[PDB]
Amino acid sequence: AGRQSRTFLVDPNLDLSIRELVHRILPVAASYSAVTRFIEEKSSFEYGQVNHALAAAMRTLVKEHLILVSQLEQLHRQGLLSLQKLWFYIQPAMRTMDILASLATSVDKGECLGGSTLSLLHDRSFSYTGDSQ
Amino acid sequence: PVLLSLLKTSCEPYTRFIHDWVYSGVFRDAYGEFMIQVNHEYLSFRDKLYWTHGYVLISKEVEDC
Amino acid sequence: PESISSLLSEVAEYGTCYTRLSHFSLQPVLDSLYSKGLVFQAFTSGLRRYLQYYRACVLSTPPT
Amino acid sequence: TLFLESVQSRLRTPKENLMKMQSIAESHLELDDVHDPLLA
Amino acid sequence: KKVLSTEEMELYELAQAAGGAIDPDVFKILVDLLKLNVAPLAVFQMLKSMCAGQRL
Amino acid sequence: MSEFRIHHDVNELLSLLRVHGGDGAEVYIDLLQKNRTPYVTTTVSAHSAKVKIAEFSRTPEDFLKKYDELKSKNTRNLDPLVYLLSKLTEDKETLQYLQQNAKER
Repeated sequence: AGRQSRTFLVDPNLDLSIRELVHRILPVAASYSAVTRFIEEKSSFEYGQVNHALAAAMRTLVKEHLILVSQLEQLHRQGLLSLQKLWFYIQPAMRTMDILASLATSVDKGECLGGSTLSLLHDRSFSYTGDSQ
Repeated sequence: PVLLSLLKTSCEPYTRFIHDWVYSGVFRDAYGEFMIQVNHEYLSFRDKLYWTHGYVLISKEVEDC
Repeated sequence: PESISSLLSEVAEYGTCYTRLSHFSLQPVLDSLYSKGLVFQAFTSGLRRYLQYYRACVLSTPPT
Repeated sequence: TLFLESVQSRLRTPKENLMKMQSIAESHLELDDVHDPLLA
Repeated sequence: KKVLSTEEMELYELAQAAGGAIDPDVFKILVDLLKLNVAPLAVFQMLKSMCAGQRL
Repeated sequence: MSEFRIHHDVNELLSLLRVHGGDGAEVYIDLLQKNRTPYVTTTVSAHSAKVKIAEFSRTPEDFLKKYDELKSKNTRNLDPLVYLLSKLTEDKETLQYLQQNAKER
């Protein structure tokens, strides 16, 4: 619905603990969907070269995310992925995608271009003084 | 040990603010946690008042600041 | 069942502490409405790490 | 003790924990979370 | 409200939520003063000096 | 912007505040210009300023939510505006006078 993050519907007949763990993991998929929409929108020439380069850099991290998700799929095919193991292993990916979705949302809400995008990126980089990753 | 770790982790942003304050006189306290506040109107002053009021250390509650 | 209930009550108290502490530490983002400051936000990040370690320990507990 | 030892002799009578914790963390912690040694 | 820009309008809505019923033209001029990178402490001192003489 | 935009803005503010006499407009201009830095060097603790306004705001939740909204938009002068509002909330007399002028205006 609009420029909102993607929401997911989980089957109500799933176990409550399973359903809650899915809802904890789904934020990664919501962030990925938000980042992909941001990447696809801000990759337009009209968004300027800084926003295009930002979208390409985000696309590289989304590609790494797809590699990670493909690894989780491969582990699942091997039966090595439990919901608790997925939740633990996705914690870094969940945080990365949440940061990417927050940046995507901030760039899109501020209509940042050129020096305003660099200003926003500087303020975000300062805002992450406590998170080295 | 866990309390020491948590104290270190919580001081890390505060230690960064302290570093910026000490090296550049830049108050990097986003939440007003540092004992020094900068009143920029007098920081632009080119007299004694620049030093006294441009950046003000909260002195009354030194223990709290 | 009464003694088992007592043991389970103690275990439930520990689980209650875990879940409530996780919720308290779960205050995630130092957003502009976060008034506790960056030291508190970093503390909550460390607490999230601690709770992650706790979850890891719980999962490391063999069900046998 | 000296008496007992002498009597028996005459009668011919009668970091590693940190490493274990690190291995446990590696087996149960996600790769990217730095172990805190005081917390560890 | 037409005196204030959309960003200035959003700041005016925020100021109203802050409890400040400010005139949109006064808020617009204040935003223009803030756009000139004037220190807000000096702007506050200026406002105080301008208001102190006007007894209700 | 015009070199003398500050003089127009000050004259408008004097007219809007019904300040009798342009005697001293030069003093207000000189105060603002002497304390006007071309760079936003004042790292204002917006969190504490937000807190002061929320204690001052009749709608503190709305103030905090709007601050986080404007920050997510990277809205310029947000923290300066919140600081200005906090300083007006500190000066109850100035705030009452401004409210009465706004009502009269």
